Amino acid sequence: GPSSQNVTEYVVRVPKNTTKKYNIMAFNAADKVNFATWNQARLERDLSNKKIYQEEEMPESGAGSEFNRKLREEARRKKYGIVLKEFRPEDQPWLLRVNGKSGRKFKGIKKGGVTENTSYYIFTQCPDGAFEAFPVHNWYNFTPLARHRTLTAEEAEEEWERRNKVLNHFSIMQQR
Amino acid sequence: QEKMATNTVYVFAKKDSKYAYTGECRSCLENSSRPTSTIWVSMLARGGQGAKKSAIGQRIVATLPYIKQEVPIIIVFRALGFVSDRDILEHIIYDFEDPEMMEMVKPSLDEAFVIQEQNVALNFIGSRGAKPGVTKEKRIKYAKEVLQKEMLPHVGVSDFCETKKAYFLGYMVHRLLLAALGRRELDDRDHYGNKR
Amino acid sequence: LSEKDVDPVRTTSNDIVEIFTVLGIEAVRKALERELYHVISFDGSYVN
Amino acid sequence: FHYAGVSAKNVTLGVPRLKELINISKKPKTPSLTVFLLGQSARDAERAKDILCRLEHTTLRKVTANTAIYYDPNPQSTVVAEDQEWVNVYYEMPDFDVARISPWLLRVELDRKHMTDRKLTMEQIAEKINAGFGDDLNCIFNDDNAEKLVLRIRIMNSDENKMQEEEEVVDKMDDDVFLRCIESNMLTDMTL
Amino acid sequence: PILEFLEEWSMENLEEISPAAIADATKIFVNGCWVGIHKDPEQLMNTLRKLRRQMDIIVSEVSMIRDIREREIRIYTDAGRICRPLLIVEKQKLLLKKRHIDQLKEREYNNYSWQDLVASGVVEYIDTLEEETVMLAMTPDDLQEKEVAYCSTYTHCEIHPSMILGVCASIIPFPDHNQSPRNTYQSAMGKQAMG
Amino acid sequence: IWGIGCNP
Amino acid sequence: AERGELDLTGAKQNTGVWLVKVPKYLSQQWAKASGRGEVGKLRIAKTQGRTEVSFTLNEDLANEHPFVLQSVGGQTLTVFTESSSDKLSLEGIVVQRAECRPAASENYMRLKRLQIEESSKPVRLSQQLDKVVT
Amino acid sequence: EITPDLWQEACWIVISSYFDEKGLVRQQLDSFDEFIQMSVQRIVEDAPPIDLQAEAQHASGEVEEPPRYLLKFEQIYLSKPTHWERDGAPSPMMPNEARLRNLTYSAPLYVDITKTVIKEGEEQLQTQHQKT
Amino acid sequence: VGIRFCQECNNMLYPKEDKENRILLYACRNCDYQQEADNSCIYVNKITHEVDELTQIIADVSQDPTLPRTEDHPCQKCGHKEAVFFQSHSARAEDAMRLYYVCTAPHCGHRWTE
Ligand SMILES: [Zn+2]
Ligand SMILES: [Zn+2]
Repeated sequence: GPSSQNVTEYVVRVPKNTTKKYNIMAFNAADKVNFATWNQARLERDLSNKKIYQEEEMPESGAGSEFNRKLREEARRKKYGIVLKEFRPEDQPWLLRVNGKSGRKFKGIKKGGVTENTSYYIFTQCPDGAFEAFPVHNWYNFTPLARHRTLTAEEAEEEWERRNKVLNHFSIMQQR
Repeated sequence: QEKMATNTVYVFAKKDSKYAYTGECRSCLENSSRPTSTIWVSMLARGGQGAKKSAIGQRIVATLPYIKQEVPIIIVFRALGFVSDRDILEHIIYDFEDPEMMEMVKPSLDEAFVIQEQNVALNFIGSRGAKPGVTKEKRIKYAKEVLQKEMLPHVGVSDFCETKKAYFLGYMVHRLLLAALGRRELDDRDHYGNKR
Repeated sequence: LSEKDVDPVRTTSNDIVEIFTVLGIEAVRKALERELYHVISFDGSYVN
Repeated sequence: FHYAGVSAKNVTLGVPRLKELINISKKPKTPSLTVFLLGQSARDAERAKDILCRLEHTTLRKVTANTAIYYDPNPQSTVVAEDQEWVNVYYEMPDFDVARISPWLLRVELDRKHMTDRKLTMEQIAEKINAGFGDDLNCIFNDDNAEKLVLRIRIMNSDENKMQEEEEVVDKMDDDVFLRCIESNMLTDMTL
Repeated sequence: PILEFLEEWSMENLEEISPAAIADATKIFVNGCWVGIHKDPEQLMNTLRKLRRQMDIIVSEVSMIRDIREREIRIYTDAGRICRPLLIVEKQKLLLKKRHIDQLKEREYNNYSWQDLVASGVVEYIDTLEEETVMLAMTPDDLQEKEVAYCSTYTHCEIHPSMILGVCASIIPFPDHNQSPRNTYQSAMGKQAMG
Repeated sequence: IWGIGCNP
Repeated sequence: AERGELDLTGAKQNTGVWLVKVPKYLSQQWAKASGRGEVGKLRIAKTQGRTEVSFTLNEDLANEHPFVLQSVGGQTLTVFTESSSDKLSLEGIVVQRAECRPAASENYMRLKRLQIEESSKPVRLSQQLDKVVT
Repeated sequence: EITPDLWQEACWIVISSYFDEKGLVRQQLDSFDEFIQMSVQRIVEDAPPIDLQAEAQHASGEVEEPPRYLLKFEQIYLSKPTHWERDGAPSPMMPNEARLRNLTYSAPLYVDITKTVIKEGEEQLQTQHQKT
Repeated sequence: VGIRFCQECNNMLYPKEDKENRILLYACRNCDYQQEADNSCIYVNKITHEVDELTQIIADVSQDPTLPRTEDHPCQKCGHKEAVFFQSHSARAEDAMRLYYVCTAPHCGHRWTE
């Protein structure tokens, strides 16, 4: 039939600007990602700066230095280090939470290696029958986090002190 | 002045050291700046005997720069963000079909089975770090900085290069495991290929 | 030396400390003389 | 470097040996011992071989071809096809079965070349293992006629029962981990 | 430039690599950084060597090493690597031919020099690491010519074996007829001579 | 320089 | 329905998309005008048991690009877009990967050398000065 | 065009070409040339720009009122070896004069520096200092 | 023998015995998934480690210029005369000077030891 010798040729279109930027979402094959159960999802910038960058300067900042003491306090903190960095969301990883808290959580990180000598484009079918190419603004590799009980850091330190766990570890996990 | 080559992985065997095989890599930031920082991946000898120690046998440890105490390797991989055991082994062992290498990796996985959180691993690295750590938040950020810059600089120093560092660390471990199995010969310090 | 069919009289170890713990100080005098004579005379050289 | 092959032994000579004797080092670089045979053992090479065997340290690891830890719920089940015959023979008149049978099994294959070179006996090895671990280990040994020498080891039947009403949920090493530790200890320090 | 070329020549980057695929492909290290893997190693190695011999993208000092048993290709652009020039052998025939030595012989008023020899691809610089992958012939005519088969795959040839000696040992006449410690002692004494 | 039993 | 919700309609429709790695000269030629709505034509010819993919450069643009396919079974890829209205959406799942390679072999190295020289222009070197500055 | 049994002449012709083009001490000279030509300039460019600002001077409203001074080094220049006399008149320094008079054979090193002043006056001025 | 990773958590499965059913179960400590073990072997250690190096040899080594090559030993699979021959090249190979021949010629990739 015609399938054994079909020749398909389509026009290529590259619009100058698109309202929505195009990115790449890559999942590892072993993760067995399935979209049938993806009833809902939440993709947002991370807040890990809570732990290591911001609102960590909450209490000492609003303690209440004033007057000459205020001037000295601000100048002293600034000159002590090199002005702590705050939230600049566009340069931070992405957090994905599928089906709320019940479903799996993935973390996407921008591909550090830039494509100074390469570009990536995506071809999508359209009713007009011409391929459309959109540049890849960013590449993200998402990796899942198990929805299992997580050891507390303090408890983890206590357990690690007993590095020689002669007793079965599985029972220890059950106890936690 | 002759020096040992930088940005390369060399595996040696030291009899006196408790580690049966030690693999060292001295990394420089493309010779542009900073002193050369050496990161050692070592395998403890099976000579040490205990009910748990003999069962685990050889256990891999890593001497990260500016961390006083030896850190189990699985913990380092989790600190880079690869939490899952399968993914860590994917980086360390390139072909899962071979049983012997997986057997070598199993004890180190068991040693680090307590820590399953990236943040917890970072905190542990900071806590055992030589520089003092006041709080958990400070320790985590400090250890993250150490991993980002001090360890394996030539692979990357910024720009979210954790995957590259993970692959190169896994290569170091892969070479150490191959040396322990005997599939690759231990490197020779006198070879003038190594002596820039 | 205790094992059967091993000559207790002539069996000797090269370690002088073992000779001291097992056989005594005079035995070590003789054994140390023997070992030093061996190292000196291996090349054929002679010392009185 | 320039000794001779006549010695057929590692020998420290020259300046390093002089330093060892002078400093009276506790550990010589090459400790050595010359054994002179008393009587007929000196005359006959075979008797000398017997004395050699008596004087040379031999462990299970030297004579063991390979070790495998299996899980067999029923000894009669004989998960390994080969051991079916001798396990059935032993359990025709089972010993220590009344206490219990431990499900985890340690199976050790001994190289015949090494076994005959050191002139060890399967019954002898079984006795030594039984004495070393008391009744905590139960050993089953093949006949020498069998092409493959097999030694089957299980945890203590009394220990498997625990012989205790309370039973203690401590469950140290369960049984598999304990069996691995036993294997390592046997290989390293059997001193057959 | 080498990294750019490697990206052109079908080298998958580590970031884009599926972890399973690494096992069956060679790893490409440039200055000690694992850039990526290549599915077909020999074609890439030949292309890199061609580029170096034409001095297009890869400079002459850059050294490419392929460890066939370990599935690793290492390219070093680092400084401080010690290198010696060697003639190149294709098939069993030296690439250096009479036309080249005729041009060199009239080195004056022909502006043909060692750089022209390097650019022509007749000679190449080889460091020790690459020396481990190179079959060399001490003397061209003797070893290249067919005889009782020892090696039929010579890849490089020594320009002259006397160039192994240094500046002070080169003044020794008939060095091969002396005891080695005596050559070593003459190297020291020659520094202290008067002239 | 002679042999293994002699000198180097 | 919220700000962080991801429009998975593309996944539900199982829209298939193709990912291609293309060189900088082609992308820069496209970016030169980038507003004419046309850069070339993609021609795919299929035979009994073999398929070939090629791209022709537009004649105006120039003043053959064979495509090599890559297996996508080792990694699952999807494309998602962040709308300017803060409405994230999924366009489709990647079902095929391809690479675009230059046709010229040697003369293409000339253009590569020109690109290398252009990239080396910002590199600054120490300058020799004949007369000491007063 | 093979060279059979004429090899003794040919090998020494190619060796002579090597030694004519590249001297015996080429390694030291080439390394130093790389240092001066590339490494010095790269070290200058690699250094981070100097950022300076006042410590809340004048205790006023201080809405970023302290000026910001930014310095960026560029375009390093080297002169030929020069010896300045007691009179202060520059003059070229020949090597033998350096040996006889115990002088040091050195060359002046000059850098272009760009200084930008940001006083939050809505105007930034980028003065350039040439060959410092 | 082989190590199996759980689907649910992508972590290593450790052996466990169900007392009620006397059935071996590979269960992760982190997650509750349990899997019946078909192999029924937990740990295997080969002290002799008499493992053939024929599997480890790569067919690519035929391309090496430095390896010696013999035309005396023909290839069994295809009959190509040339065959590079090299020794064990392995640490912990005990004492073996066997030559592990590898057939040359493209795509044969045959490794035999005589
Ligand atoms: Zn699981
Ligand atoms: Zn064949």
